[PDB]
Amino acid sequence: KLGIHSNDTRDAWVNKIAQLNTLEKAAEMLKQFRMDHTTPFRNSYELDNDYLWIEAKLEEKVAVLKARAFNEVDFRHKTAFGEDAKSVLDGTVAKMNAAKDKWEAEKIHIGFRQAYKPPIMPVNYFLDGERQLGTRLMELRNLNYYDTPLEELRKQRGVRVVHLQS
Amino acid sequence: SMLGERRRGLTDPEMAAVILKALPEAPLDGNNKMGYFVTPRWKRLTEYEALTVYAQPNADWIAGGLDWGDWTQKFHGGRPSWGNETTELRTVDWFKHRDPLRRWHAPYVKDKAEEWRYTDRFLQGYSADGQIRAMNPTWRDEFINRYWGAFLFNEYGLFNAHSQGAREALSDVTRVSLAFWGFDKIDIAQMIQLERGFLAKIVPGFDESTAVPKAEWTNGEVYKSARLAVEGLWQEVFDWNESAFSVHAVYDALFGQFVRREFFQRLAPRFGDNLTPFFINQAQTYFQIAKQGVQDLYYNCLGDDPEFSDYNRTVMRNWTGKWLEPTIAALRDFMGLFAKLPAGTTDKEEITASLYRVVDDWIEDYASRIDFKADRDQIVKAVLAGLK
Amino acid sequence: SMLGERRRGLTDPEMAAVILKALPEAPLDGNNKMGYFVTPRWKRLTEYEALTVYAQPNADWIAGGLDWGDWTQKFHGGRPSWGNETTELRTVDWFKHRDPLRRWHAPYVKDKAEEWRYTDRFLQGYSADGQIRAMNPTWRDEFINRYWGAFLFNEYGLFNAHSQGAREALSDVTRVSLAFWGFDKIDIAQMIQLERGFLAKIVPGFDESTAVPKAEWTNGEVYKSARLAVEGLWQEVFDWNESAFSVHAVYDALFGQFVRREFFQRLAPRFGDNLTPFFINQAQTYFQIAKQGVQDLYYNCLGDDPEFSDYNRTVMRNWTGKWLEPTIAALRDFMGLFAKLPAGTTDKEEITASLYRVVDDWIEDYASRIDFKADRDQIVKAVLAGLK
Amino acid sequence: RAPTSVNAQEVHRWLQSFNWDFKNNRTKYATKYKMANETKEQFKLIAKEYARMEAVKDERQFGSLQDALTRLNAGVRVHPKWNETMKVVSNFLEVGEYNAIAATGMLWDSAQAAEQKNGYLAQVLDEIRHTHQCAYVNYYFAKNGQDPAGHNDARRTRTIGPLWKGMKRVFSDGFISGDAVECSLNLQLVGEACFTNPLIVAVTEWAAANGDEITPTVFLSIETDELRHMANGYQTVVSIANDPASAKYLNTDLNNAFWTQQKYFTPVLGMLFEYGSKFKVEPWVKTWDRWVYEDWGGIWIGRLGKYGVESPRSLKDAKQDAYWAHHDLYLLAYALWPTGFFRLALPDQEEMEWFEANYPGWYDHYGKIYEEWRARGCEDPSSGFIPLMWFIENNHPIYIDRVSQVPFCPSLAKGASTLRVHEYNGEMHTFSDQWGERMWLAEPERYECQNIFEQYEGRELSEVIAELHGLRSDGKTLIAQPHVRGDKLWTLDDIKRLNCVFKNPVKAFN
Amino acid sequence: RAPTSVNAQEVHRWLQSFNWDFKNNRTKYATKYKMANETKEQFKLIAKEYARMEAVKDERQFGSLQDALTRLNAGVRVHPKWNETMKVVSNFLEVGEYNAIAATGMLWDSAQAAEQKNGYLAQVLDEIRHTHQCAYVNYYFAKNGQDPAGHNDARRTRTIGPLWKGMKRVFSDGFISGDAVECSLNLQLVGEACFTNPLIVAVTEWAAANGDEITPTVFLSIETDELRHMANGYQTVVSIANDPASAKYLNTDLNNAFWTQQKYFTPVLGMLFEYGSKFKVEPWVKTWDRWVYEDWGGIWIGRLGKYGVESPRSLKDAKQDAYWAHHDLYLLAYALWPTGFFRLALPDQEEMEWFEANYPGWYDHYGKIYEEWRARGCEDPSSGFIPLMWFIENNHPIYIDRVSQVPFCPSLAKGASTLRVHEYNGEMHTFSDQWGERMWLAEPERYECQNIFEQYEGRELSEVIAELHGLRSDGKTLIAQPHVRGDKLWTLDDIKRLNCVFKNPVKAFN
Ligand SMILES: OCCCCCCBr
Ligand SMILES: OCCCCCCBr
Ligand SMILES: OCCCCCCBr
Ligand SMILES: OCCCCCCBr
Ligand SMILES: OCCCCCCBr
Ligand SMILES: OCCCCCCBr
Ligand SMILES: OCCCCCCBr
Ligand SMILES: OCCCCCCBr
Ligand SMILES: [Ca+2]
Ligand SMILES: [Fe+3]
Ligand SMILES: [Fe+3]
Ligand SMILES: [Fe+3]
Ligand SMILES: [Fe+3]
Repeated sequence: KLGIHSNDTRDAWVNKIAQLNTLEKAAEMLKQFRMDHTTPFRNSYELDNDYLWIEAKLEEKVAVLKARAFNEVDFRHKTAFGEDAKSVLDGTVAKMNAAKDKWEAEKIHIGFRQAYKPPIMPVNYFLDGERQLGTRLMELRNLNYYDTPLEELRKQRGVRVVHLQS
Repeated sequence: SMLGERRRGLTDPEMAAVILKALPEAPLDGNNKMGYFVTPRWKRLTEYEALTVYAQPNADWIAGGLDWGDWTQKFHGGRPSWGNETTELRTVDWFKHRDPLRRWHAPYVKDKAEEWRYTDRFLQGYSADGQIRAMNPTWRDEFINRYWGAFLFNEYGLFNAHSQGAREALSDVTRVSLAFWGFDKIDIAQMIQLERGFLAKIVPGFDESTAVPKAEWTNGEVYKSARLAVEGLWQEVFDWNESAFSVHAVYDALFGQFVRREFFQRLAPRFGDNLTPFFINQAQTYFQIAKQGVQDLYYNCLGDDPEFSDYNRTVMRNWTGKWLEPTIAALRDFMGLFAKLPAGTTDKEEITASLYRVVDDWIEDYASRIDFKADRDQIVKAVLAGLK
Repeated sequence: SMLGERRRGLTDPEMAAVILKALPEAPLDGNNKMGYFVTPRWKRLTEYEALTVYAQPNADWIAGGLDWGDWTQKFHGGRPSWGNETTELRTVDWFKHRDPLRRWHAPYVKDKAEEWRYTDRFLQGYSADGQIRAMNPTWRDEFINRYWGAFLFNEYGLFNAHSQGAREALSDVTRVSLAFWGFDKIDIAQMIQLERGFLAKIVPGFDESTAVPKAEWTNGEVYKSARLAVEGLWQEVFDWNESAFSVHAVYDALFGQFVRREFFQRLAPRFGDNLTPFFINQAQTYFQIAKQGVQDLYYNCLGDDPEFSDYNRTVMRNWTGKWLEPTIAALRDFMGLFAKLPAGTTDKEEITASLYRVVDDWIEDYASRIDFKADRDQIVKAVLAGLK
Repeated sequence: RAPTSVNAQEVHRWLQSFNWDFKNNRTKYATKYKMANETKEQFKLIAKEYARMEAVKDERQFGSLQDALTRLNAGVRVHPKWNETMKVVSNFLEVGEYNAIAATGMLWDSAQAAEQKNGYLAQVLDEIRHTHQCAYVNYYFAKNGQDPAGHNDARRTRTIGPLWKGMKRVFSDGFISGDAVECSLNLQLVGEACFTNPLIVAVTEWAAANGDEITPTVFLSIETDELRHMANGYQTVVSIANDPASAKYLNTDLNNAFWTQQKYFTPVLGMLFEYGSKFKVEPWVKTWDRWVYEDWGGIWIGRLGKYGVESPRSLKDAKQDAYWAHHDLYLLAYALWPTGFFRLALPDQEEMEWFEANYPGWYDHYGKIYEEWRARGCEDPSSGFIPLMWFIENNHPIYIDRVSQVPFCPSLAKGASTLRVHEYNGEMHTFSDQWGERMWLAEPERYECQNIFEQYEGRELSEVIAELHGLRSDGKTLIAQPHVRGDKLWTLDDIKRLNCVFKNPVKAFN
Repeated sequence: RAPTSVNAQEVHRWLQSFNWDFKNNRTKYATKYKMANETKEQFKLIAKEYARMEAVKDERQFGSLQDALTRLNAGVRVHPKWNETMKVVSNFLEVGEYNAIAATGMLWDSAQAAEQKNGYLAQVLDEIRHTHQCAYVNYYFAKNGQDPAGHNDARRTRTIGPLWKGMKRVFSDGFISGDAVECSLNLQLVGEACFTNPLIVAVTEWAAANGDEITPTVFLSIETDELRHMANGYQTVVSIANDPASAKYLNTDLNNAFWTQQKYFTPVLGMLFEYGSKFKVEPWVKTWDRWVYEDWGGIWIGRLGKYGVESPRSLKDAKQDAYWAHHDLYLLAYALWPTGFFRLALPDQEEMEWFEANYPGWYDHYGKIYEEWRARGCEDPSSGFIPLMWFIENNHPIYIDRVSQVPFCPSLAKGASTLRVHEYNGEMHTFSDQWGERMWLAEPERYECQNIFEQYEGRELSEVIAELHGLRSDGKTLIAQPHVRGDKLWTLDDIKRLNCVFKNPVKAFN
């Protein structure tokens, strides 16, 4: 079974998700999943074709478990890991405002998403973060956007140039 | 110019014969129903559904999406164009919602246009019929111009609360409903100003400037908590569903209904004012139209979701508790307005009874749908403390 | 078949080529304006005039006629299809009249259609909003069901008074105006029943039957003289201009305007009734609409006729007196209605203020036009002599 | 608190009770019948719903007209002949729609049952709608078409010619002058029930065949309202079926109405279709037999049998006179082309072949005449020849029936050739058939319409044309023309120079 | 006591005062810019009046479509090729209209001035109208056309092919993902201001040329709404012109937006017009140079110089790569015909002559290719041949740009032949130009879109088509076809028998 919308990998993960009966275990699995399979910094591209869908299924389980485990106040203001959402947001924004260059900034924003994306952090705090973190990231990145030659930009990004044609 | 230089394939003999010669004997498929693959909510698929469902290019990783793969271009940082991360609510399919009124753009602007033209006819008839002669002066210059006028900012704020949803809604059917709920709110704010502008034209000395109503809204006491609630609902909520649900299924259903129906619609007639009720009729019709859509989305689709019913109700109960407090504060501060009325206008018993109607309607139409255990007398007693 | 068997000249290659070949290089006359020979009432000829003026095939022997000769077929006895003999009024041209609203069939039904759809939306919102909860039972079950309902027969009778005018009108512009005046009247009557039917649906034991409201009209005391006046304007007048004039410039301008506005429209709000006023708003809008047309015809055209100005003003002044009396009787009997209102509902000081509003408005819009010197105080006094 | 409302039917349920008994509650118009006050109507409508149902139709119609059709230049890409035909079709239909307003107003006054009054009322409004629709057709072709003249002023230019007189008799006076029931028979039982298909629907067919998509757009919309009017006509018979007067007068008023309507319809509509077009849909004889004789005279009327209604006794007579009627009349219309407000065209080769094929013997009579006139230069202003001269030369008098106003030429006609001439109190009268003769003899004062010869007597042709504005905007070129080409148009002078003077043909018997 | 009322402008006069100050009254979206507090809007509208003006347009539009156009069978009498083109034109445009709703909601949120918010709001409502209009076109052609397949399910069948990925980049994600201002430049300053004429208006011209009067009726109505959106775009620049951030970032975002939009627009629109039609209106080369290069790139953009706006620095490259772009792409589109939801045709004789005439050298390159594929039996199901096979044999790999999603075959193209392959953190990336390359290098996390080869790798062609419902109602015949004739249509089995299996072309690199 190798289909686009239905296949063995997806089926396997659905089973793996059904075995998360506790919030802490499920939340940890979701965060680990994001480090392993999301963003260009993912540990591996093995799940490239199904990670988006699998991640969503895992999010569903964490959300349901969080809602049942948390009182009303904590559901609104605490991350799935028990951290004060506001403190995390402010602390991350503080680090972003102290970022010295666009390289440190991208690491900050991307890492924030992999670790706190809902249902880990409440949506209100998370998107307020997207608002602030995204602003600084772009301000640093779009300054003198074309000055660095592609030859040098390839080196900064750290890609391995495999082939060039022109 | 009689015939023209542009030759059209449908009427030009030479071109038309070429076209016809290339045509097949019959259609290359007998299934002439666009959207045939959409699961109909009613007996047969509707034009509303066909023209709307699946317009949004969601991939399958956003519940109900038919596409596949990541978005082509995301935000700096990685945020998806649309994503599950923009709201706490979960569902088996974001495309299940259906506006019970089946409003796509054409029917929507058609009805609003009819209302605009009839409104113009009404005003010309009202002014020519000199009906303004019987309207109590103090009610007109004090309560309509200042207090009803300040309420436009409440509706304007609720309109603006919809901006983020217009961008983040996870489906076409929800985006269209959401946009129309918002557009009707700005319409009402504009109708309140329209009435003030009309009075300025037929009442010597009547100033249509928004300075007075705006100062009342921004610095008065009657609307202080209402404004604090509106500012929060609009700018402190980053979850498009929390916004739409809290606005329509909590704040506007309690505070909005009380102000529009139990205060102004209820007392205007008593002062010879058939003008304000004309516009409030539109606002209430709009409220009832939106209510159907709001109930379908939050109760029929999400609150009763076959997989996330329990979860979604927990979240909505959370939101109701979160916004019920600020809503009660808004009603409590609004109670101060009754002490401004001429003696004998109304009494504590009428006020209370009217609060219970609003609270009871809310329990029936909203709270009970998610098992929120509202205490009607506790809610009312809390509001009444605001009476002077 | 996919193409069908019928070949159309606009798209069929062979047939279209033949048509194109036969066409002239350019239009055979540059005057592409239909009705270009009609004298515009305004800056430029309007669609309304072009499509209406001279549709009636009158010959020159009927003031303004462009045709010649007698009719082709007349009544047994010799009475002409249309003739000067069907009205006392005379003019230099029966086609002078112009509806200030310039209503030809399309605009007329468009507007009424909008009103019909909005009305339905209103009623659905009203019911859904539970606004009936604030309406006074007695007013609802007694004054609206019996007295408002009985008034439907008054509007129905006035509608029927137009039947002969629909047949005898001496021009197209007048015929179209007359038809719309009568059609709006039956609409109002039907809107009276609509409301009663709406009440029957949302009020448990409310009986929509016309049984009660009919006996009140046919046997009641409050509408006894009103009905007597209607029966006369309808079946006793054989002059289509006397009927239209007396109905709209005398009887309905006074009695009707009082019953509708100065009574139900003024008292309904006090009993928590925003429903009835919704329909009165239409009746009044319709009244004001017809008013602009009635004025233009009998005043601007006939009353100010370059050759029959004096003659017509005389005839109209004469009609005003003929019906000003039966109209006074109608109001007097209506006064007896107040004695049934909840003790304290209204005082003789209010009625006098309203009575003068009507009478005064009448003199400013109708009386002073044909110089019918009338005494406001004596009229109000004669009508006021019917109270408790 | 469930959303609730009320519909037309729910209100109409109580409409019948709206009317109340009282002294003079009776029709103001003379009539021999008594319409039952308990009569009902088929459609349960109230004013507001009526408006809505019609507004929707208007939407589609005007939308197609203002948008797509205009973008396709539909007002232009129509055969010249059909452009001319619509000047007559739309304006002549316009007056029928218009007088129908007054007619139904009179019927509304006649009906005593609130429901029957309401049914007639819907038609009152519908006919106003139709009046404006026909007006819009001329308005649109005038604004966007190949020849605005006639389309832009028919309301006054139609008064020049003799064909207009007959139109007023069937669609104006026949609809409103007489017993209300006789008027209903002329308008609804005969006119609407019998002609809706062979006239309105057929027109849309002939129009489409000739490139005209404007008329179909409008006429098809008009057609959707006709069912209500046919129902009104049907209920008119039902409402008087009980009254004893019915058995004594119905079939008579019905026969007179049928003959009246067919007298004009038969020759004129056939003429407009076959001679006012290039492309043909179906031979008029076939259309007439199927709709007038078969469908109406048989099926429709048959269903009214239980109410004492019988097929017009003159039905057979009508079918007999019909065959060559339209052909006979076009000869007269073309011969008198200067009196119209539209341009005429002689049959081309294909057409003549079509006529002969469908009407054996057509060429040997009409065909040869037209070729003779053409070779002589009837289409060319420099020829100095107008076909009316050919009638004088060959002693073929053209009379105007005193009752129907239809022009007829006994000495030339292939169809009916009967002629009855009488003198009464110093006035001569010419009749073309036995039915119309009886009408005049029995009801002399109902038929005193002056004919074109009586009014124009002694007048020079160009004088009549000039006075009645039969000119184009250049103030010199005639609106009417003997051909449909864009060059060599006739002017007032081309006519004046011939010195044709009108004479009252009946005085020849003096 | 005279009749009076209040209009839109009279209420609009006070709309700017509607917003008020509070600590958290600020946009919820990330942005490098500051929209001025007092920005105004050009059109003084309120909800009611906005609705009325659009309602009037709808009447006209739907009136034409439901009445006259349907009566004329306009849904059928269209060239087969154009019927196919509209499946793509209307559905792909539909997604642009749709995402523009979200885009303007995001802009409405960004604006702080009540008037600027209101201006964006009108567009939010207009884009919902356009979404439903584009849907209606597909809805109409499915209901009344010669081939409903694709027209009836594009919303799900568009997902099978690679061209759809590129559309989502410029008309979906490009409109809503990024700095709100960047999104505005993509949508309004570039998209709408630069493409309205060469896309919307041009489409109505090509449509009419190929017998389609349905699209002109709808698209011409859509066009009347655009002025407001161009104004929104213009005012966006004005609102941020006075902020120091503008001089630092505006031209960079504008340049990126321009390259993004043209990258897809240039090859795809030219392809739809020239290869998706029978009758040609104008060579794409000149249409492009006039509207994109001259009118927009010169006149329009020039008027914004006062605000610091400069001509996109990549405008030169766009022009250079433009000439052969659409020709190069159709080769790939046809080669991958089984992945579409529409039927494709090889250029006929008259077309090849037209192509060579307007694009010298066309025949020696593309012309001969098509002739060989024809000879190989690409149109015949029994041939067992798909152009895809020709690319394999001649070793001409097809890559997918990681940023724009536009497919490119550098070894065969007469146009751009650049190819850049990078490896980063275990993943390979392929770029077709220097602008998109910088975009990915600078913003890797914004561009992780899986391409068809990556998703379909190891899958047999017919299996992908079946899973994604690329079949007609008989459940066997493919929606997509290599010819537009009514006979010999390929079935799923005809494809399966070819045993074509997807492979990722980038894997060859070590
Ligand atoms: O070519 C024919 C001349 C046109 C006649 C002028 C009519 Br206004
Ligand atoms: O309806 C208007 C009166 C004439 C109708 C004739 C049937 Br085509
Ligand atoms: O029978 C009446 C004939 C009238 C036809 C008028 C042109 Br549609
Ligand atoms: O199109 C030719 C016009 C028809 C003329 C005969 C008169 Br009813
Ligand atoms: O029947 C004789 C034809 C009458 C001649 C016309 C003179 Br204007
Ligand atoms: O009608 C031909 C279809 C156009 C094909 C290319 C897909 Br963008
Ligand atoms: O207006 C909707 C957004 C896309 C517009 C493209 C300009 Br043709
Ligand atoms: O640049 C816009 C590309 C449009 C592709 C098909 C739409 Br009309
Ligand atoms: Ca306070
Ligand atoms: Fe009619
Ligand atoms: Fe009719
Ligand atoms: Fe758009
Ligand atoms: Fe746009």
